[PDB]
Amino acid sequence: IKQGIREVILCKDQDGKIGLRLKSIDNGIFVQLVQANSPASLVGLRFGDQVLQINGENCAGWSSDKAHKVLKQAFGEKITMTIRDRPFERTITMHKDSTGHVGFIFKNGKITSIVKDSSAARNGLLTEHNICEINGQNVIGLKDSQIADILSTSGTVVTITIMPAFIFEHIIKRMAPSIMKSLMDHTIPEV
Ligand SMILES: CN(C)C(=O)Cn1cccn1
Repeated sequence: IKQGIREVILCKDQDGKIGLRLKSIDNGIFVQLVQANSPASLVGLRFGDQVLQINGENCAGWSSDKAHKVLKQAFGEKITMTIRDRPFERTITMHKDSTGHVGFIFKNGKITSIVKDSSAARNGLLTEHNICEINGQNVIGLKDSQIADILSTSGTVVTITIMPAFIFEHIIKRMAPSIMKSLMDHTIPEV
């Protein structure tokens, strides 16, 4: 979560796709989903990102349907976006015990309990929060077992990006879980 407003240059793929769905929240526009192997994924758009501008047009107060339209109407040699990095999210760092726990319970992405004397307790992890990312990798739409697998398989250090469930549930609505599971980019970023 960066306290900054970066700029990205997109470029439509061969099919006129950039691999993005946007959702209106509280009179801004925010990334609802990012397709793997897309211009959006390569330029490093993330779920949760705020789109402040598109081609120097402010997005204040747009509907979703309009932001999608805007993206169609555009000469895709170069589309230029202004992005505030995941405004609604925060990142916690944790360390595992000898027994390879960080110390919480979660369900459907949502942390539901913190365990006394855990690193999760020491670090102030909160319940009623949807897990968005682990060590920089989006996990949204995965199943809990797979998130466990990423956590079980992560180093001694774990890093989680969380979002308040109320806000999370309001972003993902109007989107069917299988799309989230199949299409939402869940890859380590390329370099
Ligand atoms: C932005 N929306 C809802 C649409 O563009 C729908 N559409 C119909 C034909 C081409 N696009």
